[PDB]
Amino acid sequence: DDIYKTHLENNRFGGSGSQVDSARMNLASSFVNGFVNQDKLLTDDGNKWLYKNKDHGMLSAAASLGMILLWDVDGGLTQIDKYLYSSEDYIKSGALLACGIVNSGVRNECDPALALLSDYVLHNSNTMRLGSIFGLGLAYNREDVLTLLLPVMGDSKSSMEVAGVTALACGMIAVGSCNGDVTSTILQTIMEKSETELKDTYARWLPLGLGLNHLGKGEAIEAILAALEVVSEPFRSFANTLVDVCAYAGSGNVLKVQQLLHICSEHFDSKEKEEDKDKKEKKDKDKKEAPADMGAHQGVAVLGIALIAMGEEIGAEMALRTFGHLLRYGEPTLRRAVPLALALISVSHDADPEVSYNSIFAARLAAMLRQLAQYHAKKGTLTLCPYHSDRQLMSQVAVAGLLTVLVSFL
Amino acid sequence: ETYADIGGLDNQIQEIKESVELPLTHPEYYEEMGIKPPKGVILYGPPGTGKTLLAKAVANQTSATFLRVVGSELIQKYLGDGPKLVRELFRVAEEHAPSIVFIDEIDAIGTGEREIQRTMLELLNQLDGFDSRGDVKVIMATNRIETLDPALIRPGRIDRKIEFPLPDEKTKKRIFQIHTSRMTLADDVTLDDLIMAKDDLSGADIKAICTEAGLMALRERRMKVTNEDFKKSKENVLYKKQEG
Amino acid sequence: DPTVTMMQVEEKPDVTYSDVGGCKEQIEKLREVVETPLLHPERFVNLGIEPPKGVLLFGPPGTGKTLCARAVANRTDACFIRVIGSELVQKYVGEGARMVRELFEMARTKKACLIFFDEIDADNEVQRTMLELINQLDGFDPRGNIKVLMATNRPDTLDPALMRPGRLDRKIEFSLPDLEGRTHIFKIHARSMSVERDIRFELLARLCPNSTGAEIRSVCTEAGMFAIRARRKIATEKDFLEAVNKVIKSYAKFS
Repeated sequence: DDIYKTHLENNRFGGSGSQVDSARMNLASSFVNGFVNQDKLLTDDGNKWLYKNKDHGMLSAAASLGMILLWDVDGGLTQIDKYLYSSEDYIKSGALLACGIVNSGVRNECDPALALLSDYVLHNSNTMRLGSIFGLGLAYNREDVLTLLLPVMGDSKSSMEVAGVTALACGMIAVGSCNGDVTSTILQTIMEKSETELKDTYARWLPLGLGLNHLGKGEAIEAILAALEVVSEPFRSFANTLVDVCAYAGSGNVLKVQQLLHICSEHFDSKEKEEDKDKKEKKDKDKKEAPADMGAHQGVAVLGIALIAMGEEIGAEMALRTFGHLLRYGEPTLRRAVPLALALISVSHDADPEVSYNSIFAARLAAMLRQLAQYHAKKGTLTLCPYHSDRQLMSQVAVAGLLTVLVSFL
Repeated sequence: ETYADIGGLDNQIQEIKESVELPLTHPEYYEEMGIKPPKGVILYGPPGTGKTLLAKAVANQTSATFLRVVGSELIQKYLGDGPKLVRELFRVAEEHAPSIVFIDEIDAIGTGEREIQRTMLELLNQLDGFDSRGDVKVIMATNRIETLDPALIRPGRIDRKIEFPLPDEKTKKRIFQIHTSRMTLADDVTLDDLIMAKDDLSGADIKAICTEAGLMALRERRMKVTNEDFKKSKENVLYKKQEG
Repeated sequence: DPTVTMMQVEEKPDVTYSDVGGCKEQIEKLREVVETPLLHPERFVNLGIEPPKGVLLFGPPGTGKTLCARAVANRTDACFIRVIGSELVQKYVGEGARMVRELFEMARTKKACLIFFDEIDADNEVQRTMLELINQLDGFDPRGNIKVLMATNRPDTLDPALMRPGRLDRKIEFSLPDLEGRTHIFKIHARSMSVERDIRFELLARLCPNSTGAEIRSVCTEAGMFAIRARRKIATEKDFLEAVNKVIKSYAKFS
């Protein structure tokens, strides 16, 4: 049905695949390539395209062949088998990630990767644990993988993405539970979370999976228990306000609106970002009240709060009206954050804002992300989790290996 | 009031449709030719009044930025600043490229007076594209095609010109059919004497008597159109333009 | 910098010499004055007194805006400066002297650049521009050997009856339409959008007798407008033949 009724042109692969350079626009070309699944020319345009890329570019480009092949379950083995058990660790780890992305019900690639699992310091099965635990988490209260995930959370590797895809893996596995659970999973990751107050990025992405497990509304007592035990120094208090973010999927609770306005003037410059960012999730249905006066404030990230609060809707004239002002900014965080929502909110008026980006720019992140918007132009938790976890992109390029595997993009 | 609502001139409206909807829209048959005559069509009409001409220019209002510079009224009611207002409209039209510049009721030479010639010659110089290219289209409309001087013809029309036929109660029949497509009224209302009541009129004062026919008919708290209240309200329009 | 300064510089080489047809004698008489004096400066100084100044091009429009284009294309890659006649007669008079002196100053910056005045056919506000225009072109202050040529439609004869016997000479006509001359203008219109070469150019050139350059320019212009109107891929006369005979006959009625 997709191949027959549609006929895409090759000038996007040739052009958008031709003006790429600096090893980052080439990452944008691995994004355009990976999110293409008709034509499979740029997919098989010679070799060395993955070798010229970087390590995290070898992860994203190794997973690109998996992202282009979410079909044809019979041929997936004979297509991904080329990069399996190769000489490079990132090629085989991104190849197991590819095997986790191509399908979600085969579950036959678990044993060759999840079987050994014995590294304990650095060995390859940690990145293969990223691709296999993350890809299997996308494929999936099953204990046949959580019992193996207990030494994963108990290991606490210096690599952030280990507990990243582990907390997000068990979180996406635990969404939709009957009134949630306060078992030794979130209790274990909370005790081991507060065990070492180092590398606060753990204290940022662990509340992601925590809030994912907090699903199960119906006045559950998980918010009160977390409000009793979790209240501590403002890191686990930021975890607490993250539980407040994921705990308000939506009801008649205007106390959260007067409390939102009361706590909106807090000195902490992150609970405003997340707690005020919850506006796009709480009132996501009644879009008549979603536009507010957040743009008139003076906060350093409130324009980002409204900019992300725009979302991925049909993109009416009011939304594009907000993108007309949010598009012109001086900091690379807002100029890098505006094309994602600008192109996600509009899927002869689509490429014109991109021409406006050409008028503004003509750095590396703005060009790679503006090409990401060049191809992005054309209540389920699976469509609410990836960007809420993506709200921490203002860090090292290590996250860019997880930036291209967002499953919410249809 | 869309391009497909009116009848009797579907070819004349698909000519301006297919003519001014050519740039920036439907690019598979626009970039292969490589002509781009950035001059636009020129409309006119003996009835004029902006109703028929607006009904022809409404084709651009489907999907485009709304921008219409109707007549040179703001040029003559303001101080003699000259063409700088047209330069501001042309630079905001440059910042609003996906638009179509429409001009209705051209009353420059039809109605100080010596400045109209220099702002019209400079208007011709800036309209021809002295320092511009095919960014925005320009559609000129007025009450008479003969009001345009021969200066505004050769460098002011290089794209296409049209001819508007006499109303012959078919444009009036379709306009009255549109005005009766939403309201509830039987065939008891004579059409000929009301579309030709004073001397001739396509849509303007029949839209006026439709407005004061819905309001005046609403005064009686009945949605039906009485055979004496419609003409009783028509006597005001017939008497107004004839007494003074 | 005003718009006349940024637009005054000529670029994008337009119609070339390939349109040599019909009036070949006068186009040579005006080609040997724009090409030869600048390309061969030594044997014209050693040849005698001075090289030819220029000619005059009045009368019927015909193939206007194509011969000056030919003079722009056949340039020696040192582009010259041209002036349009619409800038002379404008509002707020008095700036014409500053303009005619600043373009001569730019000619001094461009090592005695050639100055051309197009469409001179566009009352003291005019008398100062023509008397000072003679006092600048016929004056030896900027230069007396760069370029003098007035290609226009109407001469607007105010004082040529006594200002013609002098530095300006060679009273000739502009051009004239012939039967076999239009095929060259069609051959340079082949440089436009790809037209199927199966259609012979003489077949299209022999069905429009006594057609000036503007009429065939309206053939290849209105044929292009009605070609892009037809929403097609290639241009073939079997589709816009009604546009051709309509544009030559409906315009041949009055012109």
